[PDB]
Amino acid sequence: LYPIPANATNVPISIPSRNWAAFRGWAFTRLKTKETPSLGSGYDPYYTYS
Amino acid sequence: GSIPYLDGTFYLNHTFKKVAITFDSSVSWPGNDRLLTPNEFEIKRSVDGE
Amino acid sequence: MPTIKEGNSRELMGQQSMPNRPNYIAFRDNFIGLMYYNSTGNMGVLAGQA
Amino acid sequence: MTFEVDPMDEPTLLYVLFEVFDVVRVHRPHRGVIETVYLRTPFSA
Repeated sequence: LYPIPANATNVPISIPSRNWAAFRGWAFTRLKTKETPSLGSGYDPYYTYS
Repeated sequence: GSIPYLDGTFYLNHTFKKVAITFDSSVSWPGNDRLLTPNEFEIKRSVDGE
Repeated sequence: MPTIKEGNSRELMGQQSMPNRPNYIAFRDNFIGLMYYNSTGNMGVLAGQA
Repeated sequence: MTFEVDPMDEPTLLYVLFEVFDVVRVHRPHRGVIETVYLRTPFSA
């Protein structure tokens, strides 16, 4: 997940040199930060959406 | 005044929240499920994680 | 609301009522969210006692 | 990678799925013994 600031239009992503053997491809979408609870923890204090 | 960088008069260590270390864009150090919160070094927690 | 003035009055005879917005609440599709997954801090366990 | 999107008046996220092999091999040599071998490539954990 990469952040897209409000009104931002360009989204550059970089992946440091690594191994690609067996790579299958890419798949992608776009989500709203408000609708994406934070999963890097047991509880998201800033998640006010259901 | 005092110049911490040169003299060692450090005084802002309590402002650190956490540290995440990553090798080659994918590997988490130290990983291995070592820490209570394995994905990073948590210096301090606020109430919620008492 | 014809007036921000408390108490019954000829005025209030003109107030209008409207139904509240429908609001369904329930568990998610396939019980999503119930169990923790992909969270280092709340990792499931399946191990041989031996 | 460089993505170009329509502007939105709210913070959003670009969700990227890097397709790989996420596999496990289960070994059960003895009574009450489960050994596993995980392998994720690319993007090894």
